[PDB]
Amino acid sequence: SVDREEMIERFANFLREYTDEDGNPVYRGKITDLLTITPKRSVAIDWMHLNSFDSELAHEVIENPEEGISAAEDAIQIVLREDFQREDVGKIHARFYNLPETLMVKDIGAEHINKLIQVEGIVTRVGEIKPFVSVAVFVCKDCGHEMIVPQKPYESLEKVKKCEQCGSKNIELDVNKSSFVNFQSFRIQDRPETLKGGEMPRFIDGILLDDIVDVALPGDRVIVTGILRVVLEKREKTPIFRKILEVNHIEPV
Amino acid sequence: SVDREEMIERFANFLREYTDEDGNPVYRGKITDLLTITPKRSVAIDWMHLNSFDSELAHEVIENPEEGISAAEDAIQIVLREDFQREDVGKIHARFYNLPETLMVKDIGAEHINKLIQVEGIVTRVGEIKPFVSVAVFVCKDCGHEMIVPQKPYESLEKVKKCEQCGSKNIELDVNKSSFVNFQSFRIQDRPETLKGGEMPRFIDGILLDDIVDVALPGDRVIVTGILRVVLEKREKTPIFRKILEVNHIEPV
Amino acid sequence: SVDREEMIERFANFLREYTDEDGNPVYRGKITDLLTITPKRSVAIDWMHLNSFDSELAHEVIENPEEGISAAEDAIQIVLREDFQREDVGKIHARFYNLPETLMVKDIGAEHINKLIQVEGIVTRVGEIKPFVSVAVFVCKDCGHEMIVPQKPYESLEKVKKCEQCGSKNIELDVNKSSFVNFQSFRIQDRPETLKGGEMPRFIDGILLDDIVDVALPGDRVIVTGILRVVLEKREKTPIFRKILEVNHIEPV
Amino acid sequence: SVDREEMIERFANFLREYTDEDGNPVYRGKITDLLTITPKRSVAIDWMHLNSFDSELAHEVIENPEEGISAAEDAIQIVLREDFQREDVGKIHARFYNLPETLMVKDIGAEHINKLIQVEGIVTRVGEIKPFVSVAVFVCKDCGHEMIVPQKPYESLEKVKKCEQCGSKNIELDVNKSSFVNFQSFRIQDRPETLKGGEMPRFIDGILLDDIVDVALPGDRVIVTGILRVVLEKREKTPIFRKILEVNHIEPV
Amino acid sequence: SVDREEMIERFANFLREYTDEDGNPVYRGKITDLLTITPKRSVAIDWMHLNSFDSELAHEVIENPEEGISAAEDAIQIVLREDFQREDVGKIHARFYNLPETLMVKDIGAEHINKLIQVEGIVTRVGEIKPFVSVAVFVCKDCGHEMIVPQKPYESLEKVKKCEQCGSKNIELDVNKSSFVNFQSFRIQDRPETLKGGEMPRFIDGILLDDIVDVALPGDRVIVTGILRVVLEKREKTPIFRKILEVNHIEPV
Ligand SMILES: [Zn+2]
Ligand SMILES: [Zn+2]
Ligand SMILES: [Zn+2]
Ligand SMILES: [Zn+2]
Ligand SMILES: [Zn+2]
Repeated sequence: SVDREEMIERFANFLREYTDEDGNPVYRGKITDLLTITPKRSVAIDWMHLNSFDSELAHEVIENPEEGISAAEDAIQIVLREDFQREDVGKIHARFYNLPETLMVKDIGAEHINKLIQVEGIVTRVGEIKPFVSVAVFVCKDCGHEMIVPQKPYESLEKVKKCEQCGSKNIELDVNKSSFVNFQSFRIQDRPETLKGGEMPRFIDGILLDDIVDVALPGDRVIVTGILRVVLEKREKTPIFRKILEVNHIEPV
Repeated sequence: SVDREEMIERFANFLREYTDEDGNPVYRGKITDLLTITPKRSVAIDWMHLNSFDSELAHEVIENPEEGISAAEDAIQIVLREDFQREDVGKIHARFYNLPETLMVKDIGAEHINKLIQVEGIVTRVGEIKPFVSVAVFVCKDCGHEMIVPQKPYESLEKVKKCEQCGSKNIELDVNKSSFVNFQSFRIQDRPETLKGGEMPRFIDGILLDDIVDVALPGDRVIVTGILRVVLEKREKTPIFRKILEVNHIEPV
Repeated sequence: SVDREEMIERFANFLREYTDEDGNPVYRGKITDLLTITPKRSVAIDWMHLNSFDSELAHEVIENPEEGISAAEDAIQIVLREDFQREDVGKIHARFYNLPETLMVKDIGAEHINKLIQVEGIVTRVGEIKPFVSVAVFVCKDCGHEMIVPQKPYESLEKVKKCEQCGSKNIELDVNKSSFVNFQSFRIQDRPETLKGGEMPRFIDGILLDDIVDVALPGDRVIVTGILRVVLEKREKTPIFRKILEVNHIEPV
Repeated sequence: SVDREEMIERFANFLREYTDEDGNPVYRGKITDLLTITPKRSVAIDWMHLNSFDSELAHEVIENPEEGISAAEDAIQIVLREDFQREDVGKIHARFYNLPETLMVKDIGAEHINKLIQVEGIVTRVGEIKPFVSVAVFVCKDCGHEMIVPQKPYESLEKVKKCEQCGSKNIELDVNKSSFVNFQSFRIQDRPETLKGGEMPRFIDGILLDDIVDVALPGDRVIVTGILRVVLEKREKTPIFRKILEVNHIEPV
Repeated sequence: SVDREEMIERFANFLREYTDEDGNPVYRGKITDLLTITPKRSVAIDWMHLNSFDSELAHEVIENPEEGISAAEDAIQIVLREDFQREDVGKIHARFYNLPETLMVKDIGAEHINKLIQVEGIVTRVGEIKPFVSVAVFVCKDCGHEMIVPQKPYESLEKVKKCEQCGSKNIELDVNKSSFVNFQSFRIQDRPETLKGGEMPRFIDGILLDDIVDVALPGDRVIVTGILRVVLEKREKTPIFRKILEVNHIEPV
């Protein structure tokens, strides 16, 4: 595998050195598109491009998307700061597309836990759009000490109940110091044309965050990239799990 | 940003010094209307007036409406006491209207948390009108010590369970010493004319307090100003949030 | 305002000294009607009579009906004992009618909390009639010590869980030593003739006790006097309140 | 008796207005002696002077020496600040001498508790001189909150075990922020010349603080003024008390 | 006063720049004597030298010897590392002598708490020499987490009872990782030649650490520099204190 530290350097290098057939540093381009007036907040990375430049790393984003995606986003921040003189910029998403293999919803199982997968299907439902606290900041009213707690949309809220410093239970979530982003759930299932006779379509529920919410409507057929996550059944007293697709990239077909 | 202390002085100054084209101190006028026989209990402030007099402050009421609104209300109280000889008067609301940008319900997301926004839409529902304890006063039956606890309508009731002074758990809410105001909930959603084809209208729930309750009926189309607030989902074990619009100003169209 | 002690003396004086145009001490009359064979257990007091004799006191029954009503009832008990030689008589209600202003159900809001109001409306529902423990007496089985706890019909049951004297948790409500009275709930709403076009009638729930239960049927149109009371929403974790009208006087129209 | 507030004004007035036979404001003199190069830190007040100027107050210093002494010291501070322009000066002791009645050690009993008495006797013992924390300042290491706790030399150390603010038990006495003064114990007993035949001399233990420590040696015969204080026997489970003389003034004879 | 950071720079500068009449950087010399074969582990600093170079700082070592002494020792470590290429060297003591005023034991009182004083007297007793843990290192046997706790010889042992990290009570003092130094107690009292007639000599107990233990025998007459420290009486329930002299420098006369 590839150490975190090293994974960043290699991403930063891919970002600033990969070129298409005509020689253009395509990802410098995309990074530049973050600075324009109506700017994007993601950099869509074509997996085949990454694989053609550094295949070891390209396979590690599939085996370890959590660390791989995050290293890419740190690289983006570096290139911005160092090549564009831009520290002020916010969170920028590294969104991978065009993976080597495409699953159908019915093919998704336990083998895929915490790996980056690509699914083709049709959107059955979309939820309403709600704020999600991606970074909760809890403040102690007794001593003013702040405790930062990052969150995951598929997991439950990680609270804190004692000030790290003073030990009192007079802690509350501080909304203004906390960081929120838009959240939207959706269901995707197999396309009816790929089903055989009276075979029953399987589905999977997904999560969209930030700039990729509200990109799809029921009926839309899409190709998505995401991390398959698991959470215990609502009982939480069974070793069976519910599966959720944390979306990394999504496009219509 | 603008310090609290300073924010008041500048509001008081705007209130007593801003004049229209003919020279009339319009807001002295409005403040005067609080003293008449059937008096108003708000002062509607035209944001464009404020911006034309003190734009820095006008932008701070949008970025920090909680402190900005409250500073304006303190200013109103000053001008009353100092220019009209009136301390006896109660709570007077500073209600801002005519903000620079107007959202549709569907445009409201996490970017708007705790900021003053302006929404145009059509009222789907209105709740029944109920008392809300804006200032709870809990009294200790064992030593007579009183503890004041201000409240927010969108948050849950902040109780107290131990006398600050004697430490006993013989504390109850004292209704007569507490301060109540009328409360009314309502739902607003996108106007059907702004929807495209078979697009689905999104909605947002809101809270009306005091003198602006019962100003709207289902079917009414309105322009409202308010603070977008968030509260955790009813589970309270998810980092997803429900959004509520605490209304500052409302008018029919 | 008017001190309790003093409020009684002034009520007793009004009761025994107020006379109509022909000179008859009308309230001596009414008090006399308590001693007859099929006796009344209330004394209906005409507010305009009280106001014409002692307006300061007449306004204090509206601002402080809880203490005002109770002082009147103590006055009744005095006049009985002193002018009729009657200590044996029970609880006798002071029931005020004919207040200066009449509200419609829709006019009732937070301004009216714990004040005596007069409402005109039409009875939508009446509940079944049930015993209410107006004075709970809890007895300790370990030492025989008795603890008296008065109750309110709109509030929850104030239990006691430790003998004041011995400290044991072997306390139960003693039914025979406790005092019960009949209870009946009812709903009143605006009369359809006062509504405008397709306007929606608002309602308010009420409580009848003792001799005024079973005085009304659904469909009856009535004028009632009562104290507007508030109790927290069933959740009890919101600062919103449910309103209940504790009836002091009721008559058909 | 004489209210605290008023007691100060009257002391300040005595200090600045009392004059001897030749007209000299003797106590302005003494106050001046606090500003010289080797300055005193007490002002010895002749009780007969005080009595001749304001006898009511002179009797209150005997009945209520704790409040009387302290009011005098506040007066001294006023006169300094207002007549000499001196706020910088420290604690200055008001030390009364020449009381109307002089007891022998054997005459001291329970009648004298918390009253200013004057005793003549001979010093049997003197203890070693030690620091006494007259004002303990405890600091919370978890939130930096400081709690001031004044002390008495005859009582035990009043600790604090929970931060007032954060509630943690991480509180310690801060030596540098606390205020210390020298302390010395001594025993005084009846002079052998006043004893009759083979009568046994009684004794009483005393406390000297600050500038009056080390003023006496065993064998010295002295006249002292002090407050008689009581503390429970070392067992602390008997209602019998040990008596200690908190010295206010001391002189050799 | 003088900030810590700044206090170091000024000490380092004094150490490397102060010169005697002939121009020799005397303290470079002394620092050099730390590197020789039988090396010293203190640098004796002549207070008059320091005062003649930087009097502000020289007075701060007397008012704040704890921080002043420590800043000097950090300066020594800097000059060693930077001018001699020596990081490997251990703890080196900054020991001040020749202060402006010399007390007799009997002059030492509460005014001197936590200040550097100089006393002349005769050694009455010397204790046996024992190890003192100047830096206690407690190790958690459950997770291997180490907690460093510096100690003071006059205070009691600051234990730790819960692993900072894992929270278990399976913590013990680790002798090898902890730092020990030799400790010796001694009593010093007034010299009989300075006593008057039959006056009684007072004494004070002291602590010697590390390289200055075993420097004195009973009967030796000495001049010592030290910090006067206080600790509560053994009862620990009285606000009286025992005084101990933490020795910084000692020499025979
Ligand atoms: Zn804290
Ligand atoms: Zn209390
Ligand atoms: Zn009992
Ligand atoms: Zn604290
Ligand atoms: Zn551990």
